[PDB]
Amino acid sequence: YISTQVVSAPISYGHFIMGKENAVTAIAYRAIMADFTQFTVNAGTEQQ
Amino acid sequence: YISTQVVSAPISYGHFIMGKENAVTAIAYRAIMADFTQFTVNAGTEQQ
Amino acid sequence: PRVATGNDVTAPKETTIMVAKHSEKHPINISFDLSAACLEHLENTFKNTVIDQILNINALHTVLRSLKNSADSLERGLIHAFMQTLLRKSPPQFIV
Amino acid sequence: MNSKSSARAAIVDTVEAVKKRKYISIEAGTLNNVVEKERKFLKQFLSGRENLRIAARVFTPCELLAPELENLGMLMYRFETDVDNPKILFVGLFFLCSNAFNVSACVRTALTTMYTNSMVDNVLSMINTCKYLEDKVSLFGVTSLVSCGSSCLLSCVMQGNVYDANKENIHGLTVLKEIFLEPDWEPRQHSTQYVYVVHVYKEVLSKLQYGIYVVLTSFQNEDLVVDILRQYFEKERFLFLNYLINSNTTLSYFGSVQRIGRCATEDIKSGFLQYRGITLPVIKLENIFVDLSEKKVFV
Amino acid sequence: ENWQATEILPKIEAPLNIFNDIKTYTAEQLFDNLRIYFGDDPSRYNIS
Repeated sequence: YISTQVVSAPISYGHFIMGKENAVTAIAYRAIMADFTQFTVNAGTEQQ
Repeated sequence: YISTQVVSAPISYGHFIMGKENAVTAIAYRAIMADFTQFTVNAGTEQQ
Repeated sequence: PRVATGNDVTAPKETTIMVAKHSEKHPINISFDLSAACLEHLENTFKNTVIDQILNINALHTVLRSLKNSADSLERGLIHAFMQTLLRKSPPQFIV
Repeated sequence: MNSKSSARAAIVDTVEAVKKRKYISIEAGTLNNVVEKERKFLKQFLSGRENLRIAARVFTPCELLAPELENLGMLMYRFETDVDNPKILFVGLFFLCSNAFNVSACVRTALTTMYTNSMVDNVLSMINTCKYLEDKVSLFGVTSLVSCGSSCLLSCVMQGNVYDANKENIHGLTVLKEIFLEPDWEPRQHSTQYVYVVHVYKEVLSKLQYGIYVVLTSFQNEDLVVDILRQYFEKERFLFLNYLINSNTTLSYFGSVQRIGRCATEDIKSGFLQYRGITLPVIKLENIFVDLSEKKVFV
Repeated sequence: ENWQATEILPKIEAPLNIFNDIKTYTAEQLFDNLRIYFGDDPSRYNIS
């Protein structure tokens, strides 16, 4: 039941970079929302 | 010393409308930052 | 802002002062009531008779006049509450 | 059938029935004279056929309401007073469960240390100098909207679910875990139980001591519940049979039961209150349709 | 701890995160913070 297989792996890290949004909330409210911008643009629309 | 003169006065209430940003932070962190888009667009620049 | 000091005096340090003012919150309200006979004659003409039309227009003018009086009362409540808060803030003149 | 469509039709029918109860169609001639604010108010024209709960505004000196200005939802008691200036005065269930005898000494002292001041001491002296309890102080309803000004404004619910406004955070009755007990063979039999308040007196050789009990049972019928409470209280009933003859104080029974209202079985949850750090175990009933029936005494 | 962010805010679907029932997990306290309600709690709405 053992065979070598050719797999398509990652080779580097992912990235996560703040925006100005998350920087200001981290400064003033001690906190971070992940996906604050994608979150906000879908906040008021139908597809929440 | 007492006169009656014409003065340019306001006649309506000032407005304020909560942003989508402030709505998201009000749901998340129980807080509103006033002037939040200014703190966003003046953060990483020279003119903080 | 500081001032440069002369001989034999310690120059003071860069004084930075941070304060925070909170918001008082204060509601106001006005009640007015309508009678049940006024509520009955406000919403329908039972038969289309002359007396019933008179009472319908009286009920309508009752509702309108009470709405205008209540809106005026909210304006004057804003007046009085703001004067209340300025008097609670204001210290008198000999102290000032 | 389609199913989804009929479901939307029923939901639209319920929303339109709520609007039919809420607003009123106007058959005034409705001429174009008025300003737009009066125009939109004459188009809407609310009436109070929407809340369907019965409240009462109440003024009480704020020295008596020590945990109850913070913890919304409490039984309240009307104490009439021979003072003309205040003819009635309002009382917390915990404020009266202080000198109730059911409460153990640790909980009693702990609550008292909440309730220690001059006003509350004088009122407890008045309550003790009263002869009986049940018709000098009385049941009044369930707490919502504490204001806490100078003289604190208390709303209080006579009938219906407990809420101020917006029909949000529907509060619940808070019963001290020690004072309540459920006499039935199967506790929490099938479904929603009726919550009662039982006042039971007792005589320790000198004076009468009252006890405040809260029972939860599946029985609706008051004859059945007093028949189960006699079986529960048959010993002390016997002691009062000896007391009530040699006494001369104007009372004629052992205790009395009165219905608070409905509950739900799954809406019973435990917890604890805390005021000034005193952790205090309670059984928090969650959603209560308040329904005061008459007092029914048993001897 | 606030739960109304979970109650309201945008969510990302996840397929077959639990192969097993979460009834046992809720009833026997696998978790550190959990909030469960059967009837629909209307307290999601008082956004202060």
